[PDB]
Amino acid sequence: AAAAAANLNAVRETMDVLLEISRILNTGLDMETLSICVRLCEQGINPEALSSVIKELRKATEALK
Amino acid sequence: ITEAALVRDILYVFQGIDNIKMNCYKVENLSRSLRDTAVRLSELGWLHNKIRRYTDQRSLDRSFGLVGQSFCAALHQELREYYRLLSVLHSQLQSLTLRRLLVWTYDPKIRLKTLAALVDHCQGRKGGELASAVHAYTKTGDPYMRSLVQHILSLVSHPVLSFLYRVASDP
Amino acid sequence: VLLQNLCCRILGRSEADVAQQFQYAVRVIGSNFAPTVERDEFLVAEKIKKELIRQRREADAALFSELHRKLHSQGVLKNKWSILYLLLSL
Amino acid sequence: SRTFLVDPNLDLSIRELVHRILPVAASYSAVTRFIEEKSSFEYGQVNHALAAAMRTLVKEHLILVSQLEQLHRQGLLSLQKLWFYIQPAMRTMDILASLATSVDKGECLGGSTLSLLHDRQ
Amino acid sequence: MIHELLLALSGYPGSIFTWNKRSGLQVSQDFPFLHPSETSVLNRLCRLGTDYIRFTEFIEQYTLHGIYLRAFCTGLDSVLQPYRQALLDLEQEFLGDPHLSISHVNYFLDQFQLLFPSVMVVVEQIKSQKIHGCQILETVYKHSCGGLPPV
Repeated sequence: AAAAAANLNAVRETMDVLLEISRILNTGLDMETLSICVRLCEQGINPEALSSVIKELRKATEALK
Repeated sequence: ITEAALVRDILYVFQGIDNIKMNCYKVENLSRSLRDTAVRLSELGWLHNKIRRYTDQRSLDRSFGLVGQSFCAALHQELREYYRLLSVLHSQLQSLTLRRLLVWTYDPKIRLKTLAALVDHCQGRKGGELASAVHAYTKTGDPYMRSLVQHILSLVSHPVLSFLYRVASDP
Repeated sequence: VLLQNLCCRILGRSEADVAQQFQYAVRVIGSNFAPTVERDEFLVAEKIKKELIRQRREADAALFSELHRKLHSQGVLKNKWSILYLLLSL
Repeated sequence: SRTFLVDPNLDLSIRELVHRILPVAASYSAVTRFIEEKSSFEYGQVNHALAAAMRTLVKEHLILVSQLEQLHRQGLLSLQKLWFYIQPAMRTMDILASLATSVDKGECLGGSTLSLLHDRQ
Repeated sequence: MIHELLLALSGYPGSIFTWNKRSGLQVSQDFPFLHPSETSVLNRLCRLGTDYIRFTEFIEQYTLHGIYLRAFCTGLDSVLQPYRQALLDLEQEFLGDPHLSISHVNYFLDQFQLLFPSVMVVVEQIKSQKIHGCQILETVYKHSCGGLPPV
């Protein structure tokens, strides 16, 4: 109806602002990957643990390239 | 009187506009733990007046020279930024408290400490004699001040190096 | 199942292909699930401003303050500390 | 050298622990007065940069008090829990409150303020 | 009240912002809804509106005659263009988030507040000394060697 379309707008905003904080900080993330890391952080997950993973899978994708 | 109400008035005393009224900003009840922190915070706004009066009293008369303008027009680029900080602080008041302000405004308690004491050391100096009294503030060593004043000197000494690349004259 | 989508986004592969990495991701995430530090969005905010100021980018440090309020304005996010703690690390 | 007063009518099971937290405040009221004074030019180009680098730690001590009040609203901050949180601050603000009282005892400026930092986690 | 002000800064006075033929734009008196401390910053903000009104009134009046006076006003609107354009923007920012106060609106003017004052006496010297003819191309030039970069 309406309250189901007002929520899809307030999420496209926040997902557009977090993409600005992401580029001025020069994280290699992009709009597709960043939506995965946000969902995870909503359920409650150690960002000291989740960031060690991303700092590793990006560190192994080079040995294969 | 709620703590939030104090956070509402302080964001104005940072500019000159007055519970907190106008040399200390005597506040006039509330608990002693609140009045003390307001007093120091309110006084930072008072400094902003002393630096505003100079860039307004001398922006009036047309007999201040060509150097006294590049100085009075370089105390404004160091004030728009102080107006950007007040912008950000106001958007969060809709959370921040007194003890949270002290860390936010601990640095602009120094830049508003050098500028408010740089306009008193050079009061009656016009022309090059002013570009020689804002250079006697560089022999300080403090890496935060010597890298601020050594920028205002790079603007004030631009008109002087404009005559030179082109000394009291007699009509 | 959601951890396996991540390993397929970062590494471009299918879940039948990449299974050594996903074996390493269950090792780290698991046994480290519970949050270890007290959660507050205030402290994490004053560290993303302190970081964008340190890069002479003082204009984006006051834009974040306007984007962090909108997150509270809408109200579809339960844990706002976590997602910021992560975006700051990357 | 600051002295404090607590309460005539308070639980003894508190006052003995209050006097265990204050030595980080009294050791702080002597650092913030060292900054606002030894910043005067008539003290050399060393007693200045010593007061500047001694200010960044005061900034990080003000953040540690902010994160406690925001954690105090949820009530998760018991008095016993406080005595453990400030321990990194009770050791640092105990070092600086000893230099700021040993640089002003014997008037030092210039090299003699750079020797004391070489004899003194 | 925001959209009310952004018109008062455009040249349209109303009940909240009365107009006086001698002094200039100013707030009428205390208002209960708003705080009693803002009654100052607005008065500091109107010191800018008075300039634009006294500008556009002179621009329209064309007053003295001569092409060099016609062209001066013709050009005087060009320098005054970024003022208008920067004012249209304020409404857009307020249309987005409804948490912006007068503080931010006052902050946005910034450059216009330190420009109009220095470009106000240039007009006053003309209307007070009957500067007729090409002599304008010096009276404006003698003030072109000012220190203020914006001017």
